[PDB]
Amino acid sequence: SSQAWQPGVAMPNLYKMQRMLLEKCDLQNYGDSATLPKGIMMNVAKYTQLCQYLNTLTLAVPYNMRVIHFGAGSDKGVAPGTAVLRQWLPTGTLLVDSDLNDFVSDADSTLIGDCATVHTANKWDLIISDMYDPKTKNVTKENDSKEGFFTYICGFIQQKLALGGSVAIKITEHSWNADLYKLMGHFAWWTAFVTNVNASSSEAFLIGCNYLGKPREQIDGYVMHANYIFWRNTNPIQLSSYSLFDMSKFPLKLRGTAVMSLKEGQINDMILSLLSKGRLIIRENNRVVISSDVLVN
Amino acid sequence: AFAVDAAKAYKDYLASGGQPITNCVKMLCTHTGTGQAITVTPEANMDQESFGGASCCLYCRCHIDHPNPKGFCDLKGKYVQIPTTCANDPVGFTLKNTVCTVCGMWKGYGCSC
Ligand SMILES: NC[C@@H](CC[C@H](N)C(=O)O)C[C@H]1O[C@@H](n2cnc3c(N)ncnc32)[C@H](O)[C@@H]1O
Ligand SMILES: [Zn+2]
Ligand SMILES: [Zn+2]
Repeated sequence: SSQAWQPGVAMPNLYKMQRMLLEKCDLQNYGDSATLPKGIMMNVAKYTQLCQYLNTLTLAVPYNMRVIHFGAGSDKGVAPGTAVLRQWLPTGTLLVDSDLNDFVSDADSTLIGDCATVHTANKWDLIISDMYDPKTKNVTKENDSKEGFFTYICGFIQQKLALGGSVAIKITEHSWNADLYKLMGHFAWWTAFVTNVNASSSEAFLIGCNYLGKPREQIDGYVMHANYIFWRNTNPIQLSSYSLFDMSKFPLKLRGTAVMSLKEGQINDMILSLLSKGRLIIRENNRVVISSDVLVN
Repeated sequence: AFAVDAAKAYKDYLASGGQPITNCVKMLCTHTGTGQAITVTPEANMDQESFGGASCCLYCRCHIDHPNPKGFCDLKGKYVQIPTTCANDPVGFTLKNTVCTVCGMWKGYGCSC
């Protein structure tokens, strides 16, 4: 297993192309825990390896980059993931995070409440979601597509994600959405990434890369999640904290990616090509305005 | 004329044998950094640990107002460097100690001025 020195393992293309039936996910390493560096949280290690992997992809990194982080608060009351993001992202990058429960964050702005209440005027370059429903841990049924915050995320991506932008959305065996998988086909490239520290878990980050605003690929969500489960079942991943010990190359390289404002009729194959290569961002350059809806009763 | 003082409250708590505030967010870094007290990215040297600023702030963690007219926080949004020996209580360290203005280091720790 040479994968131990990588930040994690990404779902191989051949597994994406299959057609499989959804099975129960039984992991060989289930219950095992990676050995973390002294005094390091799981969430810090997990987010570190996620960013370390994102450095290997082609991401548009414009000046005044806009990143939004959903489900950033922990049960401890802090925001470990946000901290890693801020470290990783270029200095001056506007970072907004949100969670259902109150928490303390290093982000530029923090919204407390259900994600469905969150509204933003502008668009975003990068979207990160660690959101997980604890009620998913209770299985009273088969494993089917999940609504809730997954419904909001798909809407937020289609509406509020700038072209060329990227997303990382946390999923598990029982926490997943079919439309989110179908939405991955609206990106130039996509994968399911599993961190080496959390490898004992069915958890992965669905990663859209360079959003094209339209499907370049048709993806069945139910089939693809079955493919993901099949990959995890037949490919045990060795728990590794190894990549955490080299932080030298960690920060996200600032590419000064161009930001243009185009109508949807102005987007040609030439523009779509620039997007796919991570060399272009299409959105408004205006000021960032966010709000959280408050129900009165 | 009444104001709740947490600074004194936490200091006296520690002296009572109280368990220091935990779950401060420690960052993975090279530990090759400049070693300055408060910075935009983790600057920790070999002798330091780098933490998320907000998690080390007593006023942030206790959900109370900051001791100043503006209510500004010099921790949140930044990263603070705690000496490895004092790293067991990052909140207490930042509270008790002071940052040198000219060289940006901690007063008494790493400050040669
Ligand atoms: N342990 C994981 C945990 C924290 C992430 C990790 N600790 C981290 O560092 O980012 C996931 C977060 O998802 C939130 N969440 C779940 N459902 C919703 C929802 N519908 N709307 C908003 N937030 C939600 C929930 O409040 C929880 O704090
Ligand atoms: Zn503070
Ligand atoms: Zn000095």
